[PDB]
Amino acid sequence: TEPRVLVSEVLVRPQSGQLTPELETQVYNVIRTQPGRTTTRSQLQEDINAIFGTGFFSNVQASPEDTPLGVRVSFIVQPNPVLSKVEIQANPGTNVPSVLPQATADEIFRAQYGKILNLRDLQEGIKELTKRYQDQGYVLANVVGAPQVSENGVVTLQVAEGVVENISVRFRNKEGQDVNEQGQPIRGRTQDYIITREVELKPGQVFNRNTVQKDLQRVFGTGLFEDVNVSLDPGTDPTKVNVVVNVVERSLEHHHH
Repeated sequence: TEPRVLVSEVLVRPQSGQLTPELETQVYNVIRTQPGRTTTRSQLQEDINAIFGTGFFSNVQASPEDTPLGVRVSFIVQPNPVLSKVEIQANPGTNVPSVLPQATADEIFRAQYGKILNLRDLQEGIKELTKRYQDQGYVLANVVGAPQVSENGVVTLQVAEGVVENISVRFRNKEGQDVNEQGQPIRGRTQDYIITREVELKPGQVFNRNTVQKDLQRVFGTGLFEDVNVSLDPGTDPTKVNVVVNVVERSLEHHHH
């Protein structure tokens, strides 16, 4: 149980600078603190979050001051700067450049340029971005952390694109298992090299499922296996991935059909 108090007045102020009439309105749309209604700290916290959630602010505060008619609650808000540009920072810190053209950030975010940074609109664009990656089969591609915002108005998106750390080969049976029905570990009559030399993917490249599927087709093209697929594990470095090429060796019966 926490104290409940009657609200006297509500005001909305800039923390610093001035506050456009439009932002002021944004704040009054989403708050529920109201002259004549009681509030508690919890309800003020809910209003602060509603304010953040509009997307236009970098800090938000509620300062209440006691008066004979009740508390006068001031929401003190700091608007976001205007968006100069959205910068994409690929595969940090690794020498792997973006697998993506540089006109991409600007292609996606520009219609937002020269205006107050709205984290709602930013995220709708990050959504278009991650879709560029996937459309090109970079299926692991992923914005990491939260967007960093400069006084200048420059958003830095970190993107972990799917850098591969290790590739290995694992033999199973048709059933999916890696021990035989007597508990012995399955291993290969085929040397690892016969598989990996058919695979273009290497540690240090960004995982691409179209490229990797072609690799799998090419391993399969050797005639040596019944099944070929790839599976992924998170890396020792968790930004990265480990790739496993899983292979079911061809039975003498399978060669006969």
